[PDB]
Amino acid sequence: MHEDYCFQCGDGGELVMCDKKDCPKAYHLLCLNLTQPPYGKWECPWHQCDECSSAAVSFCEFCPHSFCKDHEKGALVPSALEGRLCCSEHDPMAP
Amino acid sequence: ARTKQTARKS
Ligand SMILES: [Zn+2]
Ligand SMILES: [Zn+2]
Ligand SMILES: [Zn+2]
Ligand SMILES: [Zn+2]
Repeated sequence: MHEDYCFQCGDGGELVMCDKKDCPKAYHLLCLNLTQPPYGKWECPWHQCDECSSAAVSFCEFCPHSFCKDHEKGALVPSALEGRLCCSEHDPMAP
Repeated sequence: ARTKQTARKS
């Protein structure tokens, strides 16, 4: 129930897995600027707004970008893949 | 946190 590729860079390898309920995301230590897996239960960066410390309420489905209500305006648009939201790093026609 | 080992691409 965790993905087989790093949500930040998209490649496989050694991945640390998110502990937040229902989150399947996993990441390279290097992509998290870490040397070892965090100690104990860990919450991945997807749940925090890109622009502040608030919890995210809207999410890019293609990378860890996500946004609180204060910062969500204009940040995400539907993509060709079932309408799943994507941030400005992706081509919505081929996310 | 737990880690796992998966295959690299390309
Ligand atoms: Zn990575
Ligand atoms: Zn997570
Ligand atoms: Zn915010
Ligand atoms: Zn994105």
